[PDB]
Amino acid sequence: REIITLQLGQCGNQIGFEFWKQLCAEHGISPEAIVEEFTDRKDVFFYQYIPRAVLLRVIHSILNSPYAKLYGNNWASGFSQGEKIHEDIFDIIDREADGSDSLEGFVLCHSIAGTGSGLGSYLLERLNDRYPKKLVQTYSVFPVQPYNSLLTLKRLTQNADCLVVLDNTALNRIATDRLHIQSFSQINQLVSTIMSASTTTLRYPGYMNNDLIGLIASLIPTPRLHFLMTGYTPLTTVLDVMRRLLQPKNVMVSNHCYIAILNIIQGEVDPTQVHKSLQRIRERKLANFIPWGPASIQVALSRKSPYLRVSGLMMANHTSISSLFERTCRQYDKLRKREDNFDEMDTSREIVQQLIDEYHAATRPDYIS
Amino acid sequence: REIITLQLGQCGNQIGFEFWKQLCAEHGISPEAIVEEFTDRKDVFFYQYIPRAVLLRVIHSILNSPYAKLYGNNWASGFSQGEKIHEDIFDIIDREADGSDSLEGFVLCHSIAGTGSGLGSYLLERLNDRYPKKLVQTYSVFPVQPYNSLLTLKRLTQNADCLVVLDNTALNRIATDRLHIQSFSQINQLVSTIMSASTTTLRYPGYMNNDLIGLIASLIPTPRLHFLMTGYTPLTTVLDVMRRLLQPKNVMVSNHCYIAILNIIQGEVDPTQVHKSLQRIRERKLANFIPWGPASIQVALSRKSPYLRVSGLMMANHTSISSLFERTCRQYDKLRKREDNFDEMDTSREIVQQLIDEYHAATRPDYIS
Amino acid sequence: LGQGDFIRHLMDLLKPELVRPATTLYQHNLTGILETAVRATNAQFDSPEILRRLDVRLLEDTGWDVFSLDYHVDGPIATVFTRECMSHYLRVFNFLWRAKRMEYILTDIR
Amino acid sequence: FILLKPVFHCLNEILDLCHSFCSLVSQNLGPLDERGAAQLSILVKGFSRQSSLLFKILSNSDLAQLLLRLDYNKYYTQ
Ligand SMILES: Nc1nc2c(ncn2[C@@H]2O[C@H](COP(=O)(O)OP(=O)(O)O)[C@@H](O)[C@H]2O)c(=O)[nH]1
Ligand SMILES: Nc1nc2c(ncn2[C@@H]2O[C@H](COP(=O)(O)OP(=O)(O)O)[C@@H](O)[C@H]2O)c(=O)[nH]1
Repeated sequence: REIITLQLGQCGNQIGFEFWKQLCAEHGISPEAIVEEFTDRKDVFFYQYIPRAVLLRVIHSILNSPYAKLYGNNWASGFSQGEKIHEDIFDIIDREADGSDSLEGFVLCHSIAGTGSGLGSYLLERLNDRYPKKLVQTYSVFPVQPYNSLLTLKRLTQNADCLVVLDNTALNRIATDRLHIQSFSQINQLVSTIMSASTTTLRYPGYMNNDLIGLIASLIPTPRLHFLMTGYTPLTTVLDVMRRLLQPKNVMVSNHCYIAILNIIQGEVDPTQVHKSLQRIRERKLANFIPWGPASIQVALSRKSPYLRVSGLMMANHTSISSLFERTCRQYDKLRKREDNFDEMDTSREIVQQLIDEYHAATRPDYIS
Repeated sequence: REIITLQLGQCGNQIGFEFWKQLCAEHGISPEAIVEEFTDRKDVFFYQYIPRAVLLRVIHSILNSPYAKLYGNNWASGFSQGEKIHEDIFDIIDREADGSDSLEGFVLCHSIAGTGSGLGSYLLERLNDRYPKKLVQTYSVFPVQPYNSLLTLKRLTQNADCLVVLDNTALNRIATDRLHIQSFSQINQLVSTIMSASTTTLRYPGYMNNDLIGLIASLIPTPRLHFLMTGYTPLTTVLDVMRRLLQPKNVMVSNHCYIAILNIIQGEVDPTQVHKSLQRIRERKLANFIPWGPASIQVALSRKSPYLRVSGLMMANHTSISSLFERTCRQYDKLRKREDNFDEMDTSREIVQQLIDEYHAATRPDYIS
Repeated sequence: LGQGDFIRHLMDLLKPELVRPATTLYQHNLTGILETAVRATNAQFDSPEILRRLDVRLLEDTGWDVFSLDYHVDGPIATVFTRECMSHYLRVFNFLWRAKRMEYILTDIR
Repeated sequence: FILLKPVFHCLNEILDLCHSFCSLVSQNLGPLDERGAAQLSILVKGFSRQSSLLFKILSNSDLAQLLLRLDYNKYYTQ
């Protein structure tokens, strides 16, 4: 079961190229797309080696890199051009589909800010139209700017069966604190570490979590609550890790409670004490949870690349993410009173408001019904 | 449980700095706040090591000290300036309180004789506003001085949950007797020994007295009579220590009867003969007790710091402490007939009159009602 | 109860639980609190072997009538305790548990 | 728990139980109307019964297991 990636816009193409850089270096694959001599199941992201990428000015910079052998601004301006060359790009997807044994999903890497915003909106609809049987995960990035962001939500709220959030304002704050940058090429480095660690259990053969469905299906309880947030501690027992994850200073976000938590451990820690940390952590009652649905905290081990010490990443589905949406909607309402039908924005305005209520209703003892 | 200490004015900083030096040397803590190699529960007063101090010219001489790595004159002038920086200093306390596991109390070291005394009276009231369930013990030190002394007394009688009196006139006489000094840095040596000895049963855990309320709940009979005095035997059997503390030529205070007594024996004494001595001391009737309710004498052992012999500490509640307020009271009236409303002085003068009236009536067979 | 520092924290954590009747009490829940209590006090700096035997038992009302520690001992050391010292310590531990909650009640009122 | 007969003879019922449910959702594409709902409420009366039945069994080694299921005290409300 192979998963192909899709990169749009400036942000998407820049981080995806670096996402591969971290990925190819994680394995023994030289920049010229060949294995170096110097276990790791590489079927999901590579074909026989060649990566299953579909990329869409900046391509010159990539073609000038040593990796030459590895292969408008309004939402209306982006959506218009995408319809025109619809059949052009869908040839690439089709030829890559049947060339794959059993296609499983469609990772999408783009920023909601400009061509990637509209083109991604066009893609997600058309992707669901032709393919109804394929998971669609997206690595969307958050920041006339508000209008582009709200339109993408309307598509992301019903099309993408999964999602992750990465906000620059919170990411940039981590830069001045622990990296002292004041640069995109620097803040993107964390994204690569975030992205690569996000899919560690897929490439290394393990007992479970051998498919994208094996990961996300635990978090999303209902197709309306399909948003996640991330956490990464190493910037050394398991208890040391889980404590440092849940601190609000480490998460990448700018009453409220969790829905489900996933823990990715990429170290060589002794696995006898892991069930002990949960005991002490549960007693500390350090994190709150929903009272309606039975769920728990997920923890999964891995192994670091020997060709490259304990790390740790956490996947979170927190109802506090509804706060971020409000800011976009709050700003837009200010714009609607500040300046061919202008109704598509109005319908989206409605559907995004529904999601805010669904999260707010989810923290109730009686969210169901 | 933890206890946050505050240091106000020139006196609070000095006796607090000497309290921490003695408390660091009593433990295995280098001046660089690093543990040396070289059982003693030190989580209450030290944070993982960092002292839980909130210091408020003298700060510079502290920062030029080898312990830098360890972190007008009116009452109205001292009260107002605290109001203008109300929000400022609490942010330091609010983060230290919530950063603390489970807060218990607030130790205050200050001299009531004048910016520090005024600031203290302000902070003592606000702590009652925000935190209702936290004890506030004050290691006040007695000496326009009559004015400032009685004003802070108006707050110390209804805000501070406990109070330990230390008057300079009794300490200076001790320095001009066994110390033979004829300086501030000299008498503070004795103040540091009493303060360090006061919280001895908190740092070395025993079968009893593992919390600050455990020491106070026995002595203070009613919330009004919350004043205590101290006694240092040295400036050996346990029967000698007790008979060397009950003496009036060892108390740090310049009919009447005792309400409750607590004895701290810090030596390596034989703990089997401690119950014998309390059997004999009762027979000689060395102390006269209250007639209305039952009262007794309390002896508690501990262990001296090995990294640094028998010593003693007696915390008593004697109604003869009413005389000290009388001196300040009488001194106030003489200045009131000699020279926007001057009504606060009237209320303070009145409320301390009720406290004195409680003491003189606390020694009668009908203190009930 | 010769530790004092550890039993203090242990009486603050069992307060929300033991107030309920015994029927809703199950042993599998209290152990978690017991493990955390050792870490939260000075009892963490201790021999790991003796900490392996210290557990809870449920006597067979209210949660303050069926809780007690056991410290089971088997092997060669069991020839010094002989099932009678363990039937005497528990006979003592009740009197030291009651005289300990009757005090933390009276320091709460105060 | 392969040797422990009671738990191994109770969870086993949970095993083949999902086969029935998963088939029920896959054997059609419409709402559960043609006696599917009539078949749906059959298992929940047994499953939820089998659910809390297991709960009494665990109340030596189960401590590592029951802790995970009880992280939110949901079965405590059962
Ligand atoms: N964090 C991050 N964001 C980026 C980077 N490059 C672009 N972006 C985002 O992308 C948005 C601009 O995209 P744009 O250049 O207009 O895309 P284009 O119209 O397709 O060329 C900005 O809001 C940025 O926040 C990057 O390297 N890092
Ligand atoms: N016991 C004691 N009292 C002190 C010490 N230093 C100063 N004091 C008292 O503090 C008072 C002077 O306060 P001052 O420092 O002028 O107040 P500030 O100028 O507002 O900080 C005097 O009346 C002293 O009794 C000390 O080392 N020990």
